[PDB]
Amino acid sequence: MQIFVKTLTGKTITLEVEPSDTIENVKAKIQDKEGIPPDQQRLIFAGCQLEDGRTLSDYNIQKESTLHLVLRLRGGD
Amino acid sequence: MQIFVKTLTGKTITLEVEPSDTIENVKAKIQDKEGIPPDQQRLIFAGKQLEDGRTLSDYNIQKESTLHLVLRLRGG
Amino acid sequence: MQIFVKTLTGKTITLEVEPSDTIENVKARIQDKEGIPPDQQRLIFAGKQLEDGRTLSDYNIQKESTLHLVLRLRGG
Amino acid sequence: MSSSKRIAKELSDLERDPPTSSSAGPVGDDLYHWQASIMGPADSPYAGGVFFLSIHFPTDYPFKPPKISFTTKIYHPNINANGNICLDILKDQWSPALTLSKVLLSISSLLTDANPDDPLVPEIAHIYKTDRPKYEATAREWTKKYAV
Amino acid sequence: ITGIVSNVNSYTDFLSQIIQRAILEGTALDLLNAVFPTLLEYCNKHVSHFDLNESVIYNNVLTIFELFVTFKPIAEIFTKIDGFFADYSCKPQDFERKTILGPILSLSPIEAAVAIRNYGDNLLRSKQQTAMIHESLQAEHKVVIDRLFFIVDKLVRGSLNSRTDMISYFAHIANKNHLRRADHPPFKELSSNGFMSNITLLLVRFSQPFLDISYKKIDKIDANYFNNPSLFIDLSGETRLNSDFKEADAFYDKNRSKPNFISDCFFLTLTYLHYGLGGTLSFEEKMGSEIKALKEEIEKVKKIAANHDVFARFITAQLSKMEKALKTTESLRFALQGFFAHRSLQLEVFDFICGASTFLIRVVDPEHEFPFKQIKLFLRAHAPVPFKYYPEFVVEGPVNYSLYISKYQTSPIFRNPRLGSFVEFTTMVLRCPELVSNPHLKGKLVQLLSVGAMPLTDNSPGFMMDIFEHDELVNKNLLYALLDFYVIVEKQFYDKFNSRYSISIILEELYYKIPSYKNQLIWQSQNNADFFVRFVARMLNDLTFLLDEGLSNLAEVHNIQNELDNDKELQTRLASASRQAKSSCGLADKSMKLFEIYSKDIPAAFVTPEIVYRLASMLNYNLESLVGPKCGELKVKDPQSYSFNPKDLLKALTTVYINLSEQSEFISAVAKDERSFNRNLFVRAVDILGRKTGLASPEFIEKLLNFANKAEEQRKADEEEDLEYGDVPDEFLDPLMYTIMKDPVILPASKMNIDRSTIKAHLLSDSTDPFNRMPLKLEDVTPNEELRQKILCFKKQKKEEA
Repeated sequence: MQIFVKTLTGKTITLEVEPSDTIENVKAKIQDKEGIPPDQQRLIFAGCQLEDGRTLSDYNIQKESTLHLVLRLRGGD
Repeated sequence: MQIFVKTLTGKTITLEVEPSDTIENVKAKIQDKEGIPPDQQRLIFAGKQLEDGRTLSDYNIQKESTLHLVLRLRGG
Repeated sequence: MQIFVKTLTGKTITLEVEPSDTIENVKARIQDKEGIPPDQQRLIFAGKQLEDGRTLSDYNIQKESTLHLVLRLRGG
Repeated sequence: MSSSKRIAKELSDLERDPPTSSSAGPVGDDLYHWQASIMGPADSPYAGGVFFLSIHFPTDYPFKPPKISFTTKIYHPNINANGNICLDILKDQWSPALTLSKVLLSISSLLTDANPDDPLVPEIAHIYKTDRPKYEATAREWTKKYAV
Repeated sequence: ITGIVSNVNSYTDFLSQIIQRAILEGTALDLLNAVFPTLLEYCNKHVSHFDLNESVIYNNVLTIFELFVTFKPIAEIFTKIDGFFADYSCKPQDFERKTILGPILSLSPIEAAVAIRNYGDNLLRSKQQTAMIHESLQAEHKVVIDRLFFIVDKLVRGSLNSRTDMISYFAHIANKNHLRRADHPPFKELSSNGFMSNITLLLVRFSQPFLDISYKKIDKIDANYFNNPSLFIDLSGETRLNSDFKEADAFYDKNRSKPNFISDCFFLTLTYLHYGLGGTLSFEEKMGSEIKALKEEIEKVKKIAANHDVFARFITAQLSKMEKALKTTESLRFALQGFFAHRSLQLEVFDFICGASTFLIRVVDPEHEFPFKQIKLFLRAHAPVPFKYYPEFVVEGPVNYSLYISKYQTSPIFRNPRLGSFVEFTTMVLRCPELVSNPHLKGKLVQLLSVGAMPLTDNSPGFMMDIFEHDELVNKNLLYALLDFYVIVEKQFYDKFNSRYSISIILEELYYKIPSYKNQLIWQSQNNADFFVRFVARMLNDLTFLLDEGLSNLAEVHNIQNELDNDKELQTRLASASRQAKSSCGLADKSMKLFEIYSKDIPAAFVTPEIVYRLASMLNYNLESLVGPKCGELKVKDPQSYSFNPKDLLKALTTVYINLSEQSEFISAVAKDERSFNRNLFVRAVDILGRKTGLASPEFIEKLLNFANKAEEQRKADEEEDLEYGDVPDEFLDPLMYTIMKDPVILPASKMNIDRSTIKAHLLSDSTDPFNRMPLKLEDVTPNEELRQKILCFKKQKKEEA
């Protein structure tokens, strides 16, 4: 079962996940294909930020869902 | 105490309860067959909620009363 | 006798084998030297899928030949 | 035909029996943009604070939940800086028989209990599950700052 | 060695006999292993930067390679040179410095040093002066590419082992550079664009023979390539079209097949199109914003005085390093534009894309006879097996190229007769949702379709009209495919509307310029009303709140601007709200224009009872905002930037009314929408249109006023009927609508009375009982004739005094 993740640059990526997999598990897999450490990868679903300690079996279970990536940068003037 | 509860599709389960139980104790009687977390315990009884933290002696549940168990979609 | 096994990433490794050894024994040796579980491993010789229960002599594999190990695409 | 008379009768019912600690009404003569005012529960750090509500009724109110947002800034985990409320009956748990008075009572019940398993603000949610003395103090501090 | 490179034109005859000496002696490989590593050392150490700028040196290097490659006995064993293949732990950026083929393939004019040399001298050159700089280098780059092609092709035909060795060599480069598609890839750890662009061009030129205009050599490429596991292309982590990982693995296990070079090359060239030039174009597109960010950073520092000795020197050096970085960036952006504008190279890439589209359409064909015979026109299970297990780059690459490459007036896409091959593949993707389950790559394909159908500055038809007219497969089903994909884009949600924006342009242009599509529409509404009614409803639903979203976003932008009228996240959200406001304003105008042009010719589809009540409410709600203080008081700076022109939108809004003004149902529905109806609204609109001289005709205003008068007398009759029904019993009221029930039916769950329409609308959203949360269906209801008899009796009793 696979989910969609999208970014502010218009890049669409696919990612196969499991209900028992944690959110940090998804961040780690995205890190490999995106070069972004999980600490900067923030995900938006239904307008509410997710939690690292949670999994993918509580936020509105449904297949072919599409998450959004909000990129917070370590550094700010 | 024989109590009844029904899901969305119409399936119902039968088991025992006690007058001195709690709402989570009825919920503890729910995951023994299906396996749903106690945080998702939703009791729609005549248009008002049944709070999970309270005991059984406050929701006036009689013999063979039919409850309504719907899985939760919390978050947001 | 020694053989050469080539990976999708370009790793070239040697392995002492015998004509009557089972392919699963070869995968066990590959796991011993690299830690890749045998079920995940998938060997290709002469562009043909291999079988665990067969031997090297069954597939006419000469010594110092080239093998193509394809890691079966793991899920997420 | 579909929306006006329902809102009119719901307004008339609250006009007959106003809520004790709450008060709601339309903004001017625009029937589809109301305003509600509530007073915090005594058994809570939100007591003594008055909050106004921003209400936007959709064209299909009798079948879709309203869009209601807070106006006053409140130190609460389920309420963001935009005044949005993380509540259940404002979502797929909506029922056509529910009235706006019941929705305002549910707002007060949420203010009383403050369900933390819905983290609209992660920092306040972490604060509530670790030490009450800072959450309760900050709630009254921001009530004094804003809800006066 | 040094003198050999310096004077290769004199040693070309003396050393040739030395090379031939070892051919007959069988010891050629020793000298091959002795010379080429020495040449690599000379290019790396003795010359700090072996690039295109030193015209003397690489011309001699290419001459040496041409001298060596011609010999047939040498090219067959050329792959045994020490260091020919890279290391297993070799870094992706070290391919071009520790390989025999490395430095020579890196010869490209898009390098940083060449850009600094030929662009950094003057930064504000004119458009005419710009083309000369590019053309001074494009011809030389063509010679370099031709010579590299000549070398590599002779490596191909040298022997059977050489073609496998080179495919392995390219596979190891392709897999190490999968991060080129990333948002911020490690440019210092990945391969340069110049090293990979030449490689991408070489394989495309390799594809020229068996991608001929006869398309008869199309069978040389195996359509059954991905049934067997790939030994060169790493498919691990690569998304398939309409198959997940487990089904793909089992399909590898299912059906358990010899490798061939033609198919090995034809799918490696696509990988290089995607992860190569596909990443290069995304790298160049972000140059327009990084320069803007760096200019602000440099501007901020320039206002600071420098007194502290330790800090003043640091500040002075910070400005100089950023000046050099800005020089390099502005040189690179200008160099890449000229590289991309060279038509002699881009025509070949686009022709290859057309041939690959032909090949893909042949694969989709169940008879596999597409280039000769035309094809005839849940989702994953019914998808074709060969098509479903293919990866997702074979579509993403060409679409990214065509989207990016279309922004130039010098585009190869324009006036290319072979273009229609890609369009048939795009329409095929449009028709059947079984082919791809991904709606996002579909949105990119549709946006590319929107770009292709944009009218030019001279208002002439775009470069796609001829193919939309003169393609027998497209004109059969383009309309239905677009209408079907409009409603599925539904599956916050700040991106489901941009696809609707792209669909709107295509719909309006096709309705304008193509009368055959003007017949297919109307035929769609008259013989397939069920399909088209859903499209009408989907367009109507979003249009209610697009204006609300635009008004909220413009107010947000104004508030953020006044915040800075007194940190950078506020500017970021200003840009984010500006883009969403622009999208809202554009899509609302496109929806209204489509409504106008559709109510112009088929008003009968707009008067159905299932949309007539929604349409009047939506139109009235939109009208009140435009004529009310909300739009007037919102004074947006440069309204043409956001396409926010309520004056221009009001004309279409009123034309929607007058087009439907000849229907009594539409007149009645508007008068029954008390939510947003007022006779003064049209009176205000009269003066608003009068402000814009010549925008609205006097007869146009007269028709609008006649419609307003008819609606006003209709509502006066309605309120006359309303006043004669005063006090009413509570039992004759709908417990959810609080009105008199026309057709009261009994709920089986809660045993309460409800109107048929009320419960029908509720069940249209959820199949649950409003009163006790019990499951409920339309077939579970029970009519209440006894209560309707009393309703009639009470109505007649009230008629006894009226």
